[PDB]
Order: sequence, then C-alpha cells, then structure tokens
Amino acid sequence: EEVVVVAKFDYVAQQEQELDIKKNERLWLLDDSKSWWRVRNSMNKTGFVPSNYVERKNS
Amino acid sequence: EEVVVVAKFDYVAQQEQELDIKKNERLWLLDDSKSWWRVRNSMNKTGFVPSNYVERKNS
Repeated sequence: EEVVVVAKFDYVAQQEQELDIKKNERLWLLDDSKSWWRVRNSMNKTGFVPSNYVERKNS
Repeated sequence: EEVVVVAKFDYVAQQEQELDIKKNERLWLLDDSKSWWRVRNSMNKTGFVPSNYVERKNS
C-alpha cells in the first residue's frame, strides 16, 4: 500500500506540485496503486487524475 | 505530445493538486508519454515525480 521507493535518477521539479529528488534518495510512495496523469480542463485548471480514469479520444 | 482524453468515470479530487472530473468530460493530456507518482521525502515534503524515475526498495 505505502512502500519505500528509491530514486533511480535526479529530478528537478518543473512546477510547485513536483518534488526535487536526488539519485539514491529514499522516499515514501504514498499509494502504490496509483499512477497519475496531468490534465487540463475546459476552464484552464490543471491537475492530476488517476490515469485509469481517462482514455485517449480516437472515435 | 499533447492529446485530448475523455473521462471514463467521475473523479472527486482528494487534494488541491488533483482535479475533479466528470464522466465524458474532455481534457487536454499535457504530455502523453508521462505518468507520475506522489511521493514524500525525508523532510516530509510531498509532490509528484515521473514514475520511471523511482523504483521500489523491496520487490
């Protein structure tokens, strides 16, 4: 459910909602069942949603 | 690449960084190649990082 993850690479956060990490840092993964996509709505609000809640429009 | 996605299901945001969405709403997916995990560091700062930059310490 919550588990510890290890950074494989550095990451410089590009927004306030992101986290800067360093290679080999250990971090809590809050929910190991959740992968998130960053989306933007018709009102120009941006945020994260669980990736399985959306799908590409091709029909 | 940016693409249009469609909500499969409603989602009520649990945190300010997430977005509320309604089934059938159309959204911009800012980067179709990018999935994120929410993590918490040793200083108890939380944020999103690309999922492929981190791996489980155990299994």
